[PDB]
Amino acid sequence: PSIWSRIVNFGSGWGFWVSPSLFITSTHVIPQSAKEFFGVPIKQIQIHKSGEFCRLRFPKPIRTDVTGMILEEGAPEGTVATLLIKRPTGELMPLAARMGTHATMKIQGRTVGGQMGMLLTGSNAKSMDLGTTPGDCGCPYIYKRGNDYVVIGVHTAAARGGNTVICATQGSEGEATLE
Amino acid sequence: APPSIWSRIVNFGSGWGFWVSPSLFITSTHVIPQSAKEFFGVPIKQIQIHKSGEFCRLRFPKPIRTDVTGMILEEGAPEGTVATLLIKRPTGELMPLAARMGTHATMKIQGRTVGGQMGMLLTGSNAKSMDLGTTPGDCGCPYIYKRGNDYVVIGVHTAAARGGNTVICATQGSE
Repeated sequence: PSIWSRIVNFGSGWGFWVSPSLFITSTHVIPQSAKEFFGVPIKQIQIHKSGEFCRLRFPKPIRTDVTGMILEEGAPEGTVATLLIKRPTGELMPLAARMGTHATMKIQGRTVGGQMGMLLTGSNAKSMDLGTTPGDCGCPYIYKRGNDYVVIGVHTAAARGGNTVICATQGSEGEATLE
Repeated sequence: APPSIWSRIVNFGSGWGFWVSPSLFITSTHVIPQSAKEFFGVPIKQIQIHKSGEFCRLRFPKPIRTDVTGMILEEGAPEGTVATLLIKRPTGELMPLAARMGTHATMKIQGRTVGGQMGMLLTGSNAKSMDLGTTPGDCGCPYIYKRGNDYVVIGVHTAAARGGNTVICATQGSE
């Protein structure tokens, strides 16, 4: 099956099926108060919210047609990852983005954390087919390792110019404390 | 890309074609049905067929697509322009692929000599990819970009290089 089949509507945004039981999305697109997800009661779902990242594990497999997939935390700096954007009009937009350091961004009255990236379309990211839109939150960032696909996070925010984007990852890594 | 631009893209032979005006139809010479005798119900004798490299222009005697207007056609695009390859798939999906346009050149692809304006896909993946790139049978899809407030077509897809993000856009002229 196609990889785009793993990207489904969820709340006000999108979500990605990493496996028949694992489903990742952005936190600010989840329904604020719901009773069930994909026919499963909320109490029977293992839900982990780490910053803007959100993961859902189900007690029984849901999407039995997809296979397991690698979910790393970010990508090496300089990697040209791909954001897979789905629009409600039916279009599929693979947008390339060079990934940089992890960072926080001041947006609205708050701050949003994740790995920073810059789209390769440059200033042309103001166009609708060359950049992101707030409705694309939850769409996945992936890149190819060998002959396999690796998802590193989901779209959560973009800067005022639209060129710089933020990828929500499983969590930030602090430096160790030895002995 | 409004729904009108997408409606101008139609199936044609081995690939796709683009209605520039109600009477003009551009496509790639690679996807032409060679053993045909009628295009859109019109015999071949009545249609002006002009081939510039892999680019193919068809001028019909009577208007065929009366629902479309006339849009601008450019003999290539300025270097560095970020255009959009509008791919339609038989699954019904729409796939706009961003591509940075470069210089005109000629390559040898699968034993065929193909000339045109070269571009590089900004999709992160190689130009030959089912889920993220182009496939055989995507030829004829147009390259579109917005100059000021006019959507213009610079050419049609005719070839994708193996092992890289390079694509060839057949244009009507070198300038």
